[PDB]
Amino acid sequence: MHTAEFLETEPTEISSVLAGGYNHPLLRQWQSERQLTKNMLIFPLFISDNPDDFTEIDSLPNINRIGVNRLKDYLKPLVAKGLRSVILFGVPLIPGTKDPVGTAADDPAGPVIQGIKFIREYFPELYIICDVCLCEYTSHGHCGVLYDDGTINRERSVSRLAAVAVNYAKAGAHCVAPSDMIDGRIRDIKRGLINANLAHKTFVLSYAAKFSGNLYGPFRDAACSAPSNGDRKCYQLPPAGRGLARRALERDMSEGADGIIVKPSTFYLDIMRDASEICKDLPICAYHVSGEYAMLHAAAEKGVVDLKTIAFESHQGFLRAGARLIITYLAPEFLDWLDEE
Amino acid sequence: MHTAEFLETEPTEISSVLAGGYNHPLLRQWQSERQLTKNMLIFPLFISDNPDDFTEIDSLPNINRIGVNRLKDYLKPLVAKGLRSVILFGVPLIPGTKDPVGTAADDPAGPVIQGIKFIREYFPELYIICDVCLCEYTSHGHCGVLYDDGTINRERSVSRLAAVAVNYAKAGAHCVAPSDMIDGRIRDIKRGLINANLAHKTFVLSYAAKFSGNLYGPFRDAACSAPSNGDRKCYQLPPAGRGLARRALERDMSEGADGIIVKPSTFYLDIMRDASEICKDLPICAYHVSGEYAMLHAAAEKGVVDLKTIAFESHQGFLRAGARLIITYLAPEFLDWLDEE
Amino acid sequence: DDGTINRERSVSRLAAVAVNYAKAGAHCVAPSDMIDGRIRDIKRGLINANLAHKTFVLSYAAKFSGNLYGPFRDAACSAPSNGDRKCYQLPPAGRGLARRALERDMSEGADGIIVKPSTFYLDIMRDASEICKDLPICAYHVSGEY
Amino acid sequence: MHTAEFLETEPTEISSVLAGGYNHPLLRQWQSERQLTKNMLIFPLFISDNPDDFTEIDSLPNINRIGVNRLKDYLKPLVAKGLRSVILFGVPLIPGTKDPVGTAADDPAGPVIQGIKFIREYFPELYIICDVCLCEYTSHGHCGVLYDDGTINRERSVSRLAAVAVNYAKAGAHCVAPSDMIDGRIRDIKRGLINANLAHKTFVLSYAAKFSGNLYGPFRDAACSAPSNGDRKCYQLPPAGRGLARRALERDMSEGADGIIVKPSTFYLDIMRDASEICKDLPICAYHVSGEYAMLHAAAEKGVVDLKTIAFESHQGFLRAGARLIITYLAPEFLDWLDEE
Ligand SMILES: *C(C[NH3+])CCC(=O)O
Ligand SMILES: *C(C[NH3+])CCC(=O)O
Ligand SMILES: *C(C[NH3+])CCC(=O)O
Ligand SMILES: *C(C[NH3+])CCC(=O)O
Ligand SMILES: [Zn+2]
Ligand SMILES: [Zn+2]
Ligand SMILES: [Zn+2]
Repeated sequence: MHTAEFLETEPTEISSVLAGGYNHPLLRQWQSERQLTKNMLIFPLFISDNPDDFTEIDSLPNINRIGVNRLKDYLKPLVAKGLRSVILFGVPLIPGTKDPVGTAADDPAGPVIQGIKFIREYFPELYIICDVCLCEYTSHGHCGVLYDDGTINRERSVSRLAAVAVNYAKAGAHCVAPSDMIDGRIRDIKRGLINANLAHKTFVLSYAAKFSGNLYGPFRDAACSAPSNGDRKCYQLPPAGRGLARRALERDMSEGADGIIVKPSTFYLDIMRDASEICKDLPICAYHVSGEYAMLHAAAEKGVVDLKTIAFESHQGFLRAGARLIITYLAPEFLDWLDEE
Repeated sequence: MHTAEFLETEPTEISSVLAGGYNHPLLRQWQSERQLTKNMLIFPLFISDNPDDFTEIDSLPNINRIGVNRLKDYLKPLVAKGLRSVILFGVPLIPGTKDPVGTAADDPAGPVIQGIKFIREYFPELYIICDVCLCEYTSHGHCGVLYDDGTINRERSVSRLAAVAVNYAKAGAHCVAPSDMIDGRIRDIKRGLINANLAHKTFVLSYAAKFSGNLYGPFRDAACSAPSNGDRKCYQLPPAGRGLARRALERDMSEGADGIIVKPSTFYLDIMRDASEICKDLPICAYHVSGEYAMLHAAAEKGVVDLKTIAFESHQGFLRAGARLIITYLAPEFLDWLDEE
Repeated sequence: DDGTINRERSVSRLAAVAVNYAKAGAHCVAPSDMIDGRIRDIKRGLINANLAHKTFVLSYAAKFSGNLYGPFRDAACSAPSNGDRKCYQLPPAGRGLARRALERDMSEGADGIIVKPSTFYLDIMRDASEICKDLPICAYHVSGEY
Repeated sequence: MHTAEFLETEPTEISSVLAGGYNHPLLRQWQSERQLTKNMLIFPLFISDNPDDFTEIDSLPNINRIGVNRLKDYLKPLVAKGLRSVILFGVPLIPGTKDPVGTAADDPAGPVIQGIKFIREYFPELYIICDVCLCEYTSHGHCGVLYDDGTINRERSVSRLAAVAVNYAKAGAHCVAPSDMIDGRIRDIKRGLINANLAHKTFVLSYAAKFSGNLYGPFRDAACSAPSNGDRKCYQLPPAGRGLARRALERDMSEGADGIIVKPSTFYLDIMRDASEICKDLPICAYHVSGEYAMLHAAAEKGVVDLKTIAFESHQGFLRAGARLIITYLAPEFLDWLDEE
């Protein structure tokens, strides 16, 4: 009948034997080129012009639109658990705010700058990052200033963005993160900070490789940033554009970025590895975007994976691929989990 | 009052201007270093020893355990839509099959070899890949033969695996895909095919970088491959082990792999990029595993993403990262979609 | 008999000691002898003893001779008898020899490497970070440095 | 009972055998990629505006603050033992010297320029290097000119530094060594030497990688350069900043450095190796700083190490790491020791 056949084998070659390096729990930690720590985390905040706001963004599980009067009580526990950094997005809902050139983006009475002043006053040790763009402030929902045919106007757009970024830094932001993907905007932002005598204390964290695709969903609600007039494929990178992403990384580093962000993260880990070579002397940041985070939550409550397990697997994923910073909506969860681990 | 500030800007530098390369639909195709085609797809089949089986694997949406009498009617439409390759997994349910050394893995009456004979007879132009391992055939559910303390026995395990692989090739498999991750098994499998005069017609497709983690869920059901006695962390690579993965890629190529598989895929795209350098002269394959595929389905029916959109985004992801082959449960969907695209 | 090291018996003896520690329950062996080829034999011994799959070989692949070992010799009563350890400890200027020793021990089965001493040899750690980029690199802060 | 076990061994592999290259005293010299010679040494001098000064700097064993009338008798034996180079630091103690913009840094009556004129007259074959900075000449003790909030003013600072450096070269310095670490100062210094027709005979030796930390102690006394208003962490590099150091090396070479200094030395040898690649076509200099040198002396008189032995070990360390020049307070000792060795 049928029995187990065993082939005649040669002595073991040393070259074959990898197992001595990962047979114990502590070893699978020795095997990581970087470990996750609390100060690596950056938590997004969506700031309302309604100062009493604390509204659920139904598309973005466990995250709300908060106003300045409710921020202190929100951030206090977070800071106590070790949160070191926030990335501000403003969501101004008061009618008549939005205009073709994003005027309210750097309105001193606006949610972002008020947010910056609040946080500097009440949490002076908190590192403040501001998203720099016009899409939450424009009428058409696009990231820049447009010509009449609805295409982006590079020159006015970047001239406007430089202004907004410097104005955030003037207000007290420690770092500006331009998310517009419009050609050459980092040069102009850097030049504006230099002219304003702020380049020596403002970190330019460029979304240098921000891709177009199906993972932005939950955010647009969180920011009411739904476009008007077509899609953002003419400046967001196309998912297959590795070459364009490599050139964008090189470009933004040349134009003054102190750091770079790759967005989305899990679906673009190879681009993070690319970045780890091109921008080896710069901090690389992963942005765990709303669709990725929401995907994890859905699969979890469907029983496909465990939330905390897949959270650690994916965020360890970022560090493996070369990131040393992480923008994530699971930051509250990790400030808890990292005490145990 | 507050008006839009525009900073004084310099003339545009040519170095800044990337947009001329991706302003049109056809360009975002010109920008891909590889495009998805039908012959890149590899579809898994789970073959039952019940020849009348066509049972839903509830954890793996739209995929079933099929028996040989139902295979012809299943594969016929698939081949007609262009399917060129299958990867066989056997799921023997007849009691008393499973034994400590995986005896039934290469049982000529078993689902795999019967599957191989059926497919060679009825679909002679179909390229047949067989998963090579012992976990579906053992009592303890582990991928190899174990010592008494329950650790893996490298020597007997690899001696057994070499045998199974050669026996599949003797039966008519065109390609063997060892998924065991046990040190040096590719050398012995290659040596066995050479001794059996089959090395010249058998492709060795090594799971050279197969990682441990939370994404295997739905499969274990599909294959009834749930472990017994602890976890597979002592041979599956640990999620952070980039160094170990790089060494495993080099090793399996040195030991005779004609191609390599990275598994899982989306959560490990950086490893695919790593592989694209180390194994630049070899075909690289992505395995879209049951948990990843099930995650896409869940998020989709939750409204987070669109199924076909995120399917193309992720599978384009594999090609961008350097894969030129794709094992995926969405192969039926893509044989349809690629006609349009 | 002339007091030089005997490579063959030395390494045959070391392989034995290392495997015996692993047999006793050590998770990792760290050979600090710097005698040519000892990692191959230790690896081969663990393989023959069926322990290579659970024993990490952490080689002192770049251990240098010099003035920083002082306090240890007391701690271990390891003061030499018959000359110095310059014929196997690497000479402080031997960057080339250190690079070759790193490559060699990785080829012979090290799962990890140690550079010793540490602060005075940081450039060798950087060297190691390239040669042994896929392996854990360990610094030993030795008794004289501390 | 317990006897010595010897395992069965294989024949020796040639690949294992390194020992044939270092079994003799002469070989451990053949093994060095560079040997220490006398002309590699650079000796610091701290020049007093009291011309009769010869005051012990208690924190810096065996080194004094000397005035011009005592310099000839000090330098004469040194030159006779082979000293080829000095690096001048001025320590002006006459009250009312120090002012917010470092006015006295290039005072023709000041210790540095007087020192330059003395040495050119009395030791015309001596190569003169001058430290270029403002910290010994300012009221606040900082290395540059500051805005009102106490941060550094890049533009005036570098405009001032360029002036000081050119003025030293005008006085007769052969080399300028800017130690300020303020962004872009090498460009302006180079441009100033070019405009003054001195770029063709003035070596720019940039402290391109000068790190912040705990090793500067003994110097601050030697130079009375103790800060006022916080710390120098906003321009000195942070100890972990390898990326910033690599970029600073590239930058200063691009801006005109003919050579670079890494400071401190022993605790930063990996940065010297980094520099040996980035600046492979430039002389690399190690600065053995006051805290490192004082640490050697303390450990020595505590019996932990032997002074001459650890001196040769560390300074050989610099050459191994890629330096070919050494600024050190042990230069008197080595001019003696190198005759024997
Ligand atoms: C990106 C804004 N710049 C964030 C999108 C998201 O969903 O997280
Ligand atoms: C891997 C079997 N070798 C497949 C796991 C899955 O879920 O697809
Ligand atoms: C090395 C023993 N292998 C340790 C020496 C010391 O002083 O730490
Ligand atoms: C550096 C002055 N640029 C010297 C500091 C020391 O202590 O040697
Ligand atoms: Zn935008
Ligand atoms: Zn298996
Ligand atoms: Zn200074």
